[PDB]
Amino acid sequence: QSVTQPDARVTVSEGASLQLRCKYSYSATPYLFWYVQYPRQGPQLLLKYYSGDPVVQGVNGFEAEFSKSNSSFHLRKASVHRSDSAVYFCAVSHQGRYLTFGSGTKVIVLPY
Amino acid sequence: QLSPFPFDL
Amino acid sequence: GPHSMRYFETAVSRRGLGEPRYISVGYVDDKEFVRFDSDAENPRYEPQVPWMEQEGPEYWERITQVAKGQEQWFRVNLRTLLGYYNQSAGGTHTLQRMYGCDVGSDGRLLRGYEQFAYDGCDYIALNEDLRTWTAADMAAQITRRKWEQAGAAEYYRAYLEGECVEWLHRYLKNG
Amino acid sequence: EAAVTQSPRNKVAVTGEKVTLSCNQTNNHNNMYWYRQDTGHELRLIYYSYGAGSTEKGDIPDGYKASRPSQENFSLTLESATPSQTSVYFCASGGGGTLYFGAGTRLSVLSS
Repeated sequence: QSVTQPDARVTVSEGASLQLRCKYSYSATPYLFWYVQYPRQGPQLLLKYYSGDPVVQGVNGFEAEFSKSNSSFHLRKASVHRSDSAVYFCAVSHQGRYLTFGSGTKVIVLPY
Repeated sequence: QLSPFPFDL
Repeated sequence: GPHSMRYFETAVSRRGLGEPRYISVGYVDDKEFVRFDSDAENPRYEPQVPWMEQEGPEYWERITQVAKGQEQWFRVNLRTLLGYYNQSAGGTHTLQRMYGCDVGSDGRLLRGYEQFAYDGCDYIALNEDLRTWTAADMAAQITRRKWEQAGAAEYYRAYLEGECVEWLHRYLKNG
Repeated sequence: EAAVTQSPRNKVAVTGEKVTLSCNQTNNHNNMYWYRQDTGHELRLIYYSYGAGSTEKGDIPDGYKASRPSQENFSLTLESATPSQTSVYFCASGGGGTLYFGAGTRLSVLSS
């Protein structure tokens, strides 16, 4: 499968740091994206990586790091809020013609 | 391998 | 030593005579090695030199699928250019795309290309910096703004700097 | 991004019914997509379009038909609704690279 999200669910305390793992097996040029889906909503773009600085910034204090050597595009939020609770999807472009999504990670934020 | 699909003009 | 790989894709519209004729030709150094023509019986990428026989059927399959997509890109974008240039849908028009990579003696990228031409005139080209664009006229300026906002440069640069170079050496090793 | 709108937002269909899902985008994007999501997790591609007149079978096109009469409208037809076609359906548009999703169409099938 083109992209793999090794964890189906993750739990973190409010104000703690979040890492969401993503791995890709896509052999061609990897165009990578993280999407956030809030309950009863459509997936919204967080950030993307095409080329250049392997560390890219998204909306809402999200950042992700591209690593060719580890074939990963791990996601980070330094300090999570109650409202970050949602499902997160890693995606890889299929030869630029459309996106192939990962299975998705559900994030549960435990309030104080 | 070829270039990916181009952007919209 | 230095080397190059280039692809040239052209589409010519056939006003009320069917869909555009789409041709694509690849060049290694300056010799044709691969070709696709939509006008064929079974349109698919075809080895133009005997050393390209080395690639398995997956290669050809996958590479043929790209062409089908490109054909579609060309029909749509031909119609949008009629828009920008305010022309009638009854005349023949041509849209060309050329891209590829030159490598230096150390095997690494010398120059990347990604550029387009309309009716034999320049339309838009990626500069040598692989970050900025040169627009030939008013209409291409529309494309330039869009592409500047959407990170088009970084997208083509990713291919040109990596895969393009790697496949070039792949083909050279076959040769 | 909020320029993609789907119709209807919520449907309960009856088995055997012909159901048409409609998508409008004012992003001036050439590429439009129909995905479906069953599990609240993976999004699978059904049909997509490269522009007006273009129609392309995705990974799971069976039982579906699509129409792109113009650049802004991309419709998905279920010829004869089956219970397995029960899902959250998401339209998307793109001018290259990233994709922008609609809010979603919740489709329920009643066997009466």
